[PDB]
Amino acid sequence: MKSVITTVVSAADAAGRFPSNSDLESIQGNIQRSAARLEAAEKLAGNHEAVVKEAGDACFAKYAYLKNPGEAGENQEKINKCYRDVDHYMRLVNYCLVVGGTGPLDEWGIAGAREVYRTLNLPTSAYVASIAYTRDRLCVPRDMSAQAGVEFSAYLDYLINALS
Amino acid sequence: MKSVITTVVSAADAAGRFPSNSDLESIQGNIQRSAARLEAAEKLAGNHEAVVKEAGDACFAKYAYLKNPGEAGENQEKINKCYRDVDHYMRLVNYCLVVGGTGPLDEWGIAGAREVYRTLNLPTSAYVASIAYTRDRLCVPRDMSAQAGVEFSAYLDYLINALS
Amino acid sequence: MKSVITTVVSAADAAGRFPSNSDLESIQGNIQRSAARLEAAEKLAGNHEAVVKEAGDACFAKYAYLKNPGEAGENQEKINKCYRDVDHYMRLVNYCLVVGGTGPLDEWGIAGAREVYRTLNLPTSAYVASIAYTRDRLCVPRDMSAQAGVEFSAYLDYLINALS
Amino acid sequence: AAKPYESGYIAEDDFWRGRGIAAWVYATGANKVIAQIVKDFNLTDKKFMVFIPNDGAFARLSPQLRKAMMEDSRLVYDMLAGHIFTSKGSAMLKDLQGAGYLQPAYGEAIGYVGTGRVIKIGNAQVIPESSDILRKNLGFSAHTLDTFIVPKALTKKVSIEAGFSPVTPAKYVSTTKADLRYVGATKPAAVGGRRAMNLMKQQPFWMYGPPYNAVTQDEYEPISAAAPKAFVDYQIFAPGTVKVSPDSVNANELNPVSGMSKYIGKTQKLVGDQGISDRSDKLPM
Amino acid sequence: ALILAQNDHQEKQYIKYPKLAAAALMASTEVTRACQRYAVPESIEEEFLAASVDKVNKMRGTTASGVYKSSCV
Amino acid sequence: MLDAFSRVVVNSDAKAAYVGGSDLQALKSFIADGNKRLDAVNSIVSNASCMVSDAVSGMICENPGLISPGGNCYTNRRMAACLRDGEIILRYVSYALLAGDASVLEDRCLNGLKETYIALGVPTNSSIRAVSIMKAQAVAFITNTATERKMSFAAGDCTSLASEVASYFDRVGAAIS
Amino acid sequence: MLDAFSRVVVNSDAKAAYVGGSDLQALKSFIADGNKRLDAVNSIVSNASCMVSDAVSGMICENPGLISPGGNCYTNRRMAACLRDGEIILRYVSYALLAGDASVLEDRCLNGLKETYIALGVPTNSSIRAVSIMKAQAVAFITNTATERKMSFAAGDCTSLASEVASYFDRVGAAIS
Amino acid sequence: MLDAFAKVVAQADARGEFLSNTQIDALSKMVKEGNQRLDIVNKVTSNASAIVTNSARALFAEQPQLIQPGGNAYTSRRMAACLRDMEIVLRYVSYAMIAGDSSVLDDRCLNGLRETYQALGTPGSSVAVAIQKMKDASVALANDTTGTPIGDCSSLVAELAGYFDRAAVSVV
Ligand SMILES: *C(=C)C1=C(C)[C@@H](Cc2[nH]c(/C=C3N=C(/C=C4\NC(=O)[C@H](C)[C@H]4CC)C(C)=C\3CCC(=O)O)c(CCC(=O)O)c2C)NC1=O
Ligand SMILES: *CC[C@H]1/C(=C/c2[nH]c(/C=C3N=C(/C=C4\NC(=O)C(CC)=C4C)C(C)=C\3CCC(=O)O)c(CCC(=O)O)c2C)NC(=O)[C@@H]1C
Ligand SMILES: C=CC1=C(C)[C@@H](Cc2[nH]c(/C=C3N=C(/C=C4\NC(=O)[C@H](C)[C@H]4CC)C(C)=C\3CCC(=O)O)c(CCC(=O)O)c2C)NC1=O
Ligand SMILES: C=CC1=C(C)[C@@H](Cc2[nH]c(/C=C3N=C(/C=C4\NC(=O)[C@H](C)[C@H]4CC)C(C)=C\3CCC(=O)O)c(CCC(=O)O)c2C)NC1=O
Ligand SMILES: C=CC1=C(C)[C@@H](Cc2[nH]c(/C=C3N=C(/C=C4\NC(=O)[C@H](C)[C@H]4CC)C(C)=C\3CCC(=O)O)c(CCC(=O)O)c2C)NC1=O
Ligand SMILES: C=CC1=C(C)[C@@H](Cc2[nH]c(/C=C3N=C(/C=C4\NC(=O)[C@H](C)[C@H]4CC)C(C)=C\3CCC(=O)O)c(CCC(=O)O)c2C)NC1=O
Ligand SMILES: C=CC1=C(C)[C@@H](Cc2[nH]c(/C=C3N=C(/C=C4\NC(=O)[C@H](C)[C@H]4CC)C(C)=C\3CCC(=O)O)c(CCC(=O)O)c2C)NC1=O
Ligand SMILES: C=CC1=C(C)[C@@H](Cc2[nH]c(/C=C3N=C(/C=C4\NC(=O)[C@H](C)[C@H]4CC)C(C)=C\3CCC(=O)O)c(CCC(=O)O)c2C)NC1=O
Ligand SMILES: C=CC1=C(C)[C@@H](Cc2[nH]c(/C=C3N=C(/C=C4\NC(=O)[C@H](C)[C@H]4CC)C(C)=C\3CCC(=O)O)c(CCC(=O)O)c2C)NC1=O
Ligand SMILES: C=CC1=C(C)[C@@H](Cc2[nH]c(/C=C3N=C(/C=C4\NC(=O)[C@H](C)[C@H]4CC)C(C)=C\3CCC(=O)O)c(CCC(=O)O)c2C)NC1=O
Ligand SMILES: C=CC1=C(C)[C@@H](Cc2[nH]c(/C=C3N=C(/C=C4\NC(=O)[C@H](C)[C@H]4CC)C(C)=C\3CCC(=O)O)c(CCC(=O)O)c2C)NC1=O
Ligand SMILES: C=CC1=C(C)[C@@H](Cc2[nH]c(/C=C3N=C(/C=C4\NC(=O)[C@H](C)[C@H]4CC)C(C)=C\3CCC(=O)O)c(CCC(=O)O)c2C)NC1=O
Ligand SMILES: C=CC1=C(C)[C@@H](Cc2[nH]c(/C=C3N=C(/C=C4\NC(=O)[C@H](C)[C@H]4CC)C(C)=C\3CCC(=O)O)c(CCC(=O)O)c2C)NC1=O
Ligand SMILES: C=CC1=C(C)[C@@H](Cc2[nH]c(/C=C3N=C(/C=C4\NC(=O)[C@H](C)[C@H]4CC)C(C)=C\3CCC(=O)O)c(CCC(=O)O)c2C)NC1=O
Repeated sequence: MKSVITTVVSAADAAGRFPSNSDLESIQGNIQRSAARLEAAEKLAGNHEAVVKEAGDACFAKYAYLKNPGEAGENQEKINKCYRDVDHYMRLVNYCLVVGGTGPLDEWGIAGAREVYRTLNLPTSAYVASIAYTRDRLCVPRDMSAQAGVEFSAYLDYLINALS
Repeated sequence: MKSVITTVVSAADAAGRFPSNSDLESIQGNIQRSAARLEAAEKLAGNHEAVVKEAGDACFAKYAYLKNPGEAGENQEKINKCYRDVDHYMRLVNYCLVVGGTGPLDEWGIAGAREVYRTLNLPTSAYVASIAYTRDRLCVPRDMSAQAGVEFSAYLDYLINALS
Repeated sequence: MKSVITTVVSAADAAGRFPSNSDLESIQGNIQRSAARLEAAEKLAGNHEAVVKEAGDACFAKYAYLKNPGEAGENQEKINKCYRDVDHYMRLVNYCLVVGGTGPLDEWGIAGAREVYRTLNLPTSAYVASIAYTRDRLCVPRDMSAQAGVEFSAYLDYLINALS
Repeated sequence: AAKPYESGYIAEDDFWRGRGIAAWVYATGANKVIAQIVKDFNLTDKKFMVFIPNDGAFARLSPQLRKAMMEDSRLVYDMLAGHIFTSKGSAMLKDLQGAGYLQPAYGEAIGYVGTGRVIKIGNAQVIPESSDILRKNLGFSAHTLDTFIVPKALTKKVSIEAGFSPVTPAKYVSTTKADLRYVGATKPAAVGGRRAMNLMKQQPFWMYGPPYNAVTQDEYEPISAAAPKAFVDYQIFAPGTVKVSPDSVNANELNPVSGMSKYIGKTQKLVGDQGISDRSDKLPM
Repeated sequence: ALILAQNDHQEKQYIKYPKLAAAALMASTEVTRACQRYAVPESIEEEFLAASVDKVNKMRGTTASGVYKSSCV
Repeated sequence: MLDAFSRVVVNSDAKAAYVGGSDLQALKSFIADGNKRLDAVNSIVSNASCMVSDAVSGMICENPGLISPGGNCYTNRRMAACLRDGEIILRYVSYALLAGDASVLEDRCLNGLKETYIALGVPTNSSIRAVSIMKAQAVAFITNTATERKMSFAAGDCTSLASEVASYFDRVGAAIS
Repeated sequence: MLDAFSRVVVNSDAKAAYVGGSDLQALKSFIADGNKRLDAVNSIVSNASCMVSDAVSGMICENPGLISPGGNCYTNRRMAACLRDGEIILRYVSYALLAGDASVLEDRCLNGLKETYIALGVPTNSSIRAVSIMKAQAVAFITNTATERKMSFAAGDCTSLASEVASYFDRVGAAIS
Repeated sequence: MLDAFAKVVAQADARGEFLSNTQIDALSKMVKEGNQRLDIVNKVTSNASAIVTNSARALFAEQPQLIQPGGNAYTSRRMAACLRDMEIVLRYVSYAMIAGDSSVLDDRCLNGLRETYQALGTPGSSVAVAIQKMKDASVALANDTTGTPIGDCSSLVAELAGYFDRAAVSVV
C-alpha cells in the first residue's frame, strides 16, 4: 500500500540501510495530519448511504441516455450494480483517508479498471460524473472541518484524474 | 542527498507518478521537526571550536600511545590534521542537522573512509572515541533544548555506528 | 477536604438534586489530571528528606538573626522544631497532590496559623522563604515532568499566598 | 535512621539522608550491608573511596537483575563490595584521568577510563556535577554514578528467558446489546423459536438486490406471510375518520430519474437499515 | 448550617449538636444584617417585592387547615 | 465529609506518614475503573424515580397496616413524607457510591435518624423493608438484570460496585435499626 | 505489505463495511502513542552494531562448538555471514516495530528461512539463542534498563512497545524453529 | 501436541535450565483460574449443534449463492460436508481452549487446510465468515452467569476469540 510508512521503509530497504532521522521526520507529519484525515474518514463512514444515493442520481440526470435499450443501464440489475460500484469507490476513498495514501485506490479500484470499462462497454465519463458531483457538494464548515474537506477533495480529484 | 524531500521525489520518479498526498504528508513532519534540528545546528555552529578542542583531547587521553614514534600522532603535523578531521566530522554533523537527513555524512565522511583509514594506518577507535566523548557531555537543559539533544545524539550515534 | 468530588456533591446536596451530567462531567477531569498530579506525589514522597534539609538552611541563610538569643531559633530544639514545620508543610502539599484539591492544606496548615504564628512570635516571612526556595528550584524536566511540575508549583504558591 | 534533623545533619547517616542522591540506600536496607562490608574488610582506617549509584540508577535496574538481587543476599553483598575502592586512597575526579584499574573491597580489579569530565568506571558513568565530596571524619571521598556497577561475573545467571519477557494480556471489546442478542442463537431451534436467526447482521443496501438477494430477518418471521381473507370495508365509517398520507409530494423523490426509488416498485428493499428486526424480545415460544 | 461552615469540623459540630446549629444561623444573620429587622427597602417597587416574600413566609405560620400556629404569636 | 482519596490521607495523617507507593495501588485501581463507577451511578440516578414508588408500594403490599386507619402511612401527608424519605435515603446512598466512601452517608443522613424515627413513632420493621427493596433494585440496575429495562453498557464485570452499594444499604439499615 | 492502518482496511474490506466509530479507537490510540514509538525505534537503531556483535559473541561464548574446527561459524567467511544473518533480522524487526505490524517481517525475511538454514546446514538452536539475546537487549534498550548506556527520554510508560517487540522476536524464532 | 504447561518446559529444555520462580507464579495463577476455563469449554460443548446450525443458517440467509443450484453448498453431499467442517473447527477451538495453547489447533486442524480448500474450489473467505459467525455466538454464549458465581472472565474470552481469529485467518 502506498502510504507514508511504506514509502520510507521501501526506500531504506532498497538502499539497504537503517531508518535514519528523515524517515522518522516523515512520520511526525503523519501524526500531524491524522487529526484531520481520520475525522474526514469517520464522517464519510457515518453518512455514506446518503452520499451514494445522492451521487448516483447525478449520473443518470447528466446522462439520461443510459436507460435506453442497448445501453448499459437498461433494467434494474444494471442500476443496482451502478450504485454498488459507486459505493465501492466511496469505500476505497474512505480507506485512503485512513491509510494516509492512495494505496487502496491504486490497487483495488484503479489498476485494471480501464480494460474492464472498455470491455464491458461502461462509459467512464459517467463513472466520473458521480465523483465530480460529490466534490462540489462539500461546504467548508457544514459537512466537515476545513482541512478535512481539503483531504477529502484531494482523493476525489485523484480518482477523477485517474479515470480521466 | 538523503533527506525527506529527496526520498519521496526519488520514489515518485522511480514509479513515474505525480506527488500524491503521502509525499506532502511527509513534508509536514519536516516542517514540524525543523524547529528543533535547526536550533541544534545553530548552537553547534556558534560554539564549534570549543567542542572540537575538547573532542581531540579526549582521544589522546584515552590513547596516549599515539604520540609514540612509529605511530600516527608523532609530531604536531599529525595532531593538527587530527583536529582538522574531527572538525570536518563536526561540520558534517552540523550539515546533516540542517538538511534533515544523513546525506552529507554518508557522502562526504563515511563512504570510502574505511579504505583510507586502513591504508593510512589510522585507528578507527580513536576517530570514534572523540564522537563518543562529545555525546556524553550533552546535558538536557543546559547545552540545548530537549528535542535538539535527541536530534544531535541521533546523528552522533549514526556516525559512531558507521565507523564501528 | 475540598476536592473535585466533595465540591460537586455538596452543591447537589444543598439543592437536593441527584448527580446530574455536570457532576459526572466534573469527575472526568479528575481522570485526566490525576496522571500528572499523582506523578509528583511519589516524587515528593520518596525524596522528602533532601527538600526539608535544603529549605531549612535556606530559611536561616536568609534570616541569620533568628539564632540570636531571645529570637525564635535561639537554641537547638527550636531549630529542630523549625525543620519539623517544613516537613509538616511538605507533607500537607503531598496530601493535596493526592486528593486533588487544597483540602488538607486548608484544614491542617492554613486555618488558625495566623493566630499561632503571631502569638508564639514566629515570623511568617521566614516560613514563606523556605517554600519560595523550594519553588524556584524546580528543574522542570529533571525533578519531574512538565505538568507534574505545574501541579506542584501551583500548590506551593497557594501556600505562599495563604501565608502572606 | 530515626530523624535527619534532630541535632542537625552532622551524623554520618543523617548527612547522607540530607543529600538527595541515594534515597534508595535507606528506602531499602543496604546501609546495614555496607556497614558490615566496612567491618569485614577493615576499611575503617585506610582512606578508601566510594561510588554511589543515584536515584534513577536504582529505578532502572532490570526486572530480572533486581529479582536476582532480591533472591540471593550474597549477590547483593558482592555488588555492594564492588562499589568501594581502596586502590588509590580517597581520590577526587582529577586523579582518574587515563585508562587504568581500581581494586574493589572484594571483587576483582575493575577497569576505568577517564577523559576529562567524562569518567567511566566500567558499565557506569560518573556524574561530575554532584561528586568530589570528601568526609574528614571516617576519611573517604564520595562520587555519584548513573548506573550500578554490574560486573559480568555476577550477572551471569540473570536471563530474560527465565520468566521476565514482557507480555501484555489482550481483551475483547463486545457490548451488552450484541451479547444479549447473540446468546439467543445458542439454543436449539425447537426451543429458541425465532431467536435461532439472531446471528445475522445488517448488510450493505445493495446486497439485497437482484444479483445477490440477501434475505432480511423479517422474511423468516410469520409477519411476512400474513394474507388474510377478511378485509376492512373502509366505507362503513362515517366520513372524516379515514386518514391518508403519502411519503412525500414530489415527482423526483418518489422515483428518481434512475430506477432507484424508496417508495415505488421492488427497489424499496434496497435500504441500508431494515436488515434485521428487534421482534425477538416477545418470547421464545 | 452545612453550607455556611468552612472547615469539616465546624460542619461536624453543627451536625452533632442541634442548638449550636440553631444559634450559628442566628449569629450569622446578625453580624451581617440580613434580618428583616434591619432590612430597609429602597424603592416602593422593592418594598412590594419584599412584601410578597413576607406574605409567603407568614402562611407557614398557620396550620394546613388555616388555624394560627402557636409560633407566630 | 470525605471521599476515597482523602480516606487514605486521614489514615496516613494518623501516623505522620507520607502517602507512598504502597498506598497508591488502592487508589490507582480506583482510577482505572473510574468509568465503571460513573456508568454505575448513571444507571441508578436514571431510574431513581421508579425506585422509590417501587419500594414503598412493595412495603405496602406486605403490610396493609400502614394504610390502615391510624397507620403510619394512612394520611396523604404521611404517605408524601414516606415517599420523601425513600428519596432522601436513595440520594445519600448515590452520593456515597459516587464518592467511593460512606462518610457523607452517616453524618448527613443517618446521624440522629434512629431517635428521630423513635420519637415520631415511625415503624422500624417497615423501614428496613423499604431500604432492602431499594437495595435489591440497586444490584439489579448495576448488574443490568432488571426485568423490563436494559441499559446499554460496555461489556465487563461490575459485581464490585454492586457489592459496594449493597454494603452502603445495610449500613443505612443498621443505622435506622 | 501492511502497517497498523492498513490492517483495519483489510479487516473491514472482508466486511465491505466502512471504517468509522468502533474501529477508530485503536487508530487514535496508535496516533496518540506515536511519539513513544518513534522514540523507541530511534533507541533501537542507535545501538544496532553493539547489539548484533554482543548477540553473536554471547551465542559463541555459550556454545563454543561453533568456532570449533568444522563448526558452522568456524572460518572468517562463516563468521561474517553470521554477523550479516543477525543484522538482517534486526533490520526487519526494526521495520516491523516502526510499522506497528509484523507483515513486513513475514514477507521478506521469514518466508522460507526455515529450510534455507536446513539446506545450508545452519544449526537451528544457536540462531534461536542469538535471537533471544537480541530480544533481551531490545527490551532493555526500549525501557531504558540498559546497564551499559543510559539514554534521554521524557518520563512515562511504554511497556506496550516492549511487549510488542518481544512479540515480534519470538515469532521469528518460531518460524525457523 | 502441547498444553500451556508443556510450552514453558519445551522452552526450558532448550536452554537446559530450571524454571525460575517467576515462571512458577505465572503458572500457579493459571492454575488458580482453572474452574473458569472449564466453565467456558462446558458452555461451548453444551450448545455445539445450536452454534453450528444457527451460524450456517445465518450464512445462507446472508449468502444465498452457496445453496443456489451450482453453488458450493449445492446438493446433500456438499451441504453435509459444510455442516460439520464448522463443527470440526468448533471441536478444535474447544481443544485449544482447554489446552491453553493453539498447538493442537495448528497441528491437526489448520495444517494444510488452505490448499485443501484451494484444490476443491471451496471459497475460503466464506469459510472465514462462517468461522466469524461461530465466534460471535460463542463469545455471546460464554459470558452469561447461568448459575455460576459472579466474576470477570475477560482474559479468557479474549483468548477464546483469539483462537477463532487464528482459525479464520489461516483458512483463507
Ligand atoms: C407488592 C407485594 C409488590 C410490589 C409493588 C412489587 C414491587 C417490587 N419490585 C421488586 C423488584 C424490582 N423493582 C424494580 C423497580 C422498577 N422496575 C422497573 O423496571 C422500573 C424501572 C421500576 C419501577 C417503575 C426493579 C428494577 C426490580 C428488580 C427486577 C426487575 O427486573 O424488575 C421487589 C423486590 C423483589 C421482588 O419482590 O420482586 C418488590 C417488592 N413486587 C411486589 O411483590
Ligand atoms: C460451511 C461449509 C463451507 C464449505 C465446506 C465444504 N467442504 C467441502 C469438502 C471437504 N472438506 C474437507 C475438510 C476437512 N477434512 C478434514 O479431515 C478436516 C479436519 C482438519 C477438514 C476441515 C475435505 C477433505 C473435503 C473433501 C471431501 C468431501 O467433502 O466429500 C465441501 C464440498 C464437498 C466436495 O468438494 O465435493 C464443502 C461444500 N464450503 C462452503 O461453501 C462453505 C463456506
Ligand atoms: C473493489 C473495487 C470494485 C469496483 C470499483 C467495482 C468496479 C466494477 N464495476 C462493475 C460493473 C458496473 N458498473 C456499472 C455502472 C454504470 N454503468 C452504467 O450504465 C452507468 C454508466 C454506470 C452507473 C453508475 C454497471 C451497469 C456495471 C455492470 C456491468 C455489467 O454487468 O454489464 C464491475 C463488473 C462486475 C459487476 O459489478 O457485476 C466491476 C469489477 N467493483 C469492484 O469490486
Ligand atoms: C460526509 C459527506 C458529506 C458530503 C459530501 C456533504 C453532501 C451533503 N449535502 C447534504 C445537504 C445539503 N447541502 C447543502 C449545501 C450547503 N449548505 C450550506 O450551508 C452551504 C452554503 C452549502 C454547501 C456549499 C444544503 C443547503 C443541503 C440541504 C438540502 C439538500 O438536500 O441539498 C446532505 C444531506 C444531509 C445533510 O443535510 O447534510 C449530504 C450528504 N455533506 C456531508 O455530510
Ligand atoms: C570532508 C570530509 C573529510 C574528513 C572526515 C577528513 C578525513 C581524513 N582524515 C585524514 C587524516 C588524518 N586523521 C588523523 C587523525 C588521527 N590519527 C591519529 O593518530 C589519531 C588516531 C587521530 C587524531 C584525532 C591523522 C593523523 C591524519 C593524517 C594522516 C597522515 O597524513 O598520515 C585524511 C587524509 C588527508 C589529510 O587530512 O591529510 C582524510 C581524507 N578529511 C576530509 O576531507
Ligand atoms: C553546542 C554543543 C555543546 C555541547 C556538546 C556541550 C559540551 C560542553 N560542556 C561545556 C561545559 C560544562 N558542561 C558541564 C556539564 C554539566 N553541567 C550541568 O549543569 C549538567 C548537570 C552537566 C551535563 C550533564 C559542566 C559542569 C561544564 C563546565 C565545566 C567544564 O568545562 O566541563 C562546554 C564549555 C562551554 C560551557 O561552559 O558550556 C561545552 C562546549 N555544551 C555545548 O554547548
Ligand atoms: C500540622 C501543621 C503544623 C505546623 C506548621 C507547626 C506549627 C507550630 N510550630 C510550633 C512551634 C515552633 N515552630 C517553630 C518554627 C519556626 N520558627 C522560626 O523562626 C521559623 C519560621 C520556623 C522554623 C523554620 C519554632 C522555633 C517553635 C518553638 C516556639 C515555642 O516553643 O514557643 C507550634 C507550637 C507547638 C509545637 O512546639 O509544636 C505549632 C503548632 N506545628 C504543626 O503541628
Ligand atoms: C521531588 C522533587 C525534586 C526536586 C525539586 C529536586 C530538588 C533538589 N535538587 C537538589 C540538587 C540539585 N538540583 C539541581 C537542579 C538544578 N540546579 C540548577 O541550577 C538548575 C536551576 C536546576 C536544573 C534545571 C542540581 C544541578 C543539583 C545538584 C547540585 C546543586 O545542588 O545545585 C536538592 C539539594 C539536595 C540534593 O542534592 O538532592 C534538592 C532539594 N530534586 C527532587 O527530587
Ligand atoms: C436529612 C435527612 C432526612 C430524612 C431521612 C427524612 C426523614 C424524616 N421523616 C420525617 C417524617 C415522616 N417520615 C415518615 C416516613 C415513614 N413512615 C413509615 O411508616 C415508613 C416506614 C416511612 C416511609 C417509607 C412519615 C410517615 C412522616 C410523617 C410523620 C407525621 O406527619 O406525623 C421527619 C420529621 C420531619 C417531618 O415531620 O416531616 C424526618 C426528619 N427527612 C430528612 O430531612
Ligand atoms: C460524564 C459521564 C460519564 C459516564 C456515564 C461514563 C461513561 C462510560 N462508561 C464507560 C465504560 C464501562 N462501563 C462499564 C460498566 C458496566 N458494563 C457492564 O456490562 C455493567 C452492566 C456495568 C458495570 C457497572 C464497563 C465494564 C466499561 C468498560 C471498562 C472501562 O472503561 O472501565 C466508558 C469508557 C468506554 C467509552 O465509552 O469510551 C465511559 C466514557 N464516563 C463518563 O465520563
Ligand atoms: C518526530 C520525531 C520523533 C522523535 C525523535 C522522538 C522524540 C520524542 N519522544 C517524545 C516523548 C516520549 N517518549 C516516550 C518514551 C519513553 N520514555 C520513557 O521513559 C521510556 C524509556 C520510553 C518508552 C519505553 C514517552 C513516555 C514520551 C512522553 C510523551 C508520550 O507519552 O507520548 C516526544 C514528544 C514530547 C517531546 O517533544 O519531548 C518526541 C518528539 N519521538 C518523535 O515523535
Ligand atoms: C532477507 C533475509 C535474509 C537472511 C536471514 C539471510 C539468510 C541466509 N543466510 C545465509 C548464510 C549463512 N547464515 C549464517 C548464520 C548463522 N549460522 C550459524 O551458525 C549461526 C547460528 C548464524 C549466525 C548468527 C552462516 C554461517 C551462513 C553461511 C553458511 C556457509 O557459508 O556455508 C544464506 C545463504 C547465502 C549466503 O549468505 O551465502 C541466506 C539466504 N540472507 C537473507 O537474504
Ligand atoms: C560469554 C559470553 C557473553 C557475552 C558476549 C555477553 C552477551 C550478553 N549481553 C547481555 C545483555 C545486554 N547486552 C546489551 C547490549 C549492550 N550493552 C551495552 O552497554 C552496550 C551499549 C551494548 C553492546 C555491548 C544490553 C543493553 C543488555 C541488557 C541490559 C544492560 O546490560 O544494561 C546478555 C543477557 C541476554 C539475556 O538476558 O538472555 C548476554 C548473554 N554476556 C555473556 O555471558
Ligand atoms: C467440570 C469442570 C468444573 C468447573 C469449571 C468448575 C465450575 C466452578 N467454577 C467455580 C468458580 C468460578 N467460576 C467463575 C466463572 C464465571 N463467573 C462469571 O460471572 C462468568 C460468567 C464466568 C466466567 C467465564 C468465576 C469467576 C469463579 C470464581 C469466583 C471468583 O473467582 O471470585 C466454582 C466454585 C469453586 C471455586 O471457586 O473454585 C466451581 C465449582 N468446577 C468443576 O468441577
